[PDB]
Amino acid sequence: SVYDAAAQLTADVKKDLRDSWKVIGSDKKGNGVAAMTTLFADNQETIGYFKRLGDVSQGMANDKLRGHSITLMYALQNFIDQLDNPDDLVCVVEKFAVNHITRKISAAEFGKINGPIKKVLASKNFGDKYANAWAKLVAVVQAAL
Amino acid sequence: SVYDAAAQLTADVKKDLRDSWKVIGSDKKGNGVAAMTTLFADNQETIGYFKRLGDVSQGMANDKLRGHSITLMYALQNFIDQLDNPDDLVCVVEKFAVNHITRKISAAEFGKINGPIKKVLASKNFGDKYANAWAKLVAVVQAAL
Ligand code: HEM
Ligand code: HEM
Repeated sequence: SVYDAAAQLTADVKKDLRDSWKVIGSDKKGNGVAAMTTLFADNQETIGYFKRLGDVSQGMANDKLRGHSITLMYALQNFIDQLDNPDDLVCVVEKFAVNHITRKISAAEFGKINGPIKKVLASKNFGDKYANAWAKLVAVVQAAL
Repeated sequence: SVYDAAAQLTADVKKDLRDSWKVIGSDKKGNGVAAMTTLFADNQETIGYFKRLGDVSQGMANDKLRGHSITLMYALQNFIDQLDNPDDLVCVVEKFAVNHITRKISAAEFGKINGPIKKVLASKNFGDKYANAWAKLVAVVQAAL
């Protein structure tokens, strides 16, 4: 359950999420687009869910993809800001899940974002310990789908 | 259209938006809920769009309403952060409008949020000058609906 998954965010996990976000979240447009382009490159099967975005290979030059990418980063910002209060983190995660559930995005499908995040982190010199921390946060969302 | 509305965001308007957000955005949960409960109190008919939230009379204590309220504030955070680049502001505003268009929320209906925002600003001692600035930001979104 989402309530049990949120309890998995231990002290050190929260600290690593914050320290890495301080860097990653500093360039929401660049890192957001990088995450999406990587998702579409490593998992082409997901492109179907984003038909409204148009030609996703244009990257930064595609206004719709750019708008979506920047916006995606503010959801992560939201999650990070709620780490201090589990009750708030949970209500924000379930709120976030509503539209993804409507789109029939499964926990397994959502988990495909882990790869892209790990690569963005690595490009900023954040290794496996950080990727694992982020996978735990993604797991809270997966529990709500 | 959205670009033209964005043109009404002059240097002084952006300055007042940023200065007031520095305060309003510092308590997203508190001010987000205040805005929503004020919307429901002054325009009860808008509750028709929020059946999923349940008993909105519970206010802050309602987890779904609290989740939505906090999340609403990150959309404004996004807008404020993109003020210095019209190209990014416009793509984020058009991205934001998509789900609201699907919900059949007209520009006139969306405009009902102006009163609640004006009241939230006044609670922090930000007068008409600031309320007018925010109405102009809301107008940019209205142009996309
Ligand atoms: C870290 C992971 C992710 C974050 C933070 C995220 C964030 C968001 C946000 C904030 C929105 C806009 C609000 C909404 O409509 O719900 C959105 C839209 C969307 N998301 Fe997610 N998302 C993530 C991963 C995914 C994945 C893995 C998929 C599909 C495999 C997905 C598919 C969608 C779709 C199709 C839209 C609508 C795109 C459009 O037409 O503009 N998301 N997401
Ligand atoms: C400055 C004003 C507003 C902001 C920043 C805002 C922000 C948001 C955000 C970020 C979401 C979540 C993503 C999505 O599903 O689109 C959302 C959802 C929603 N918004 Fe807006 N919104 C605003 C005003 C309004 C107004 C005035 C209405 C209707 C009178 C409205 C009705 C909705 C509804 C029904 C949802 C889904 C609620 C749920 O079931 O969780 N919004 N809005």
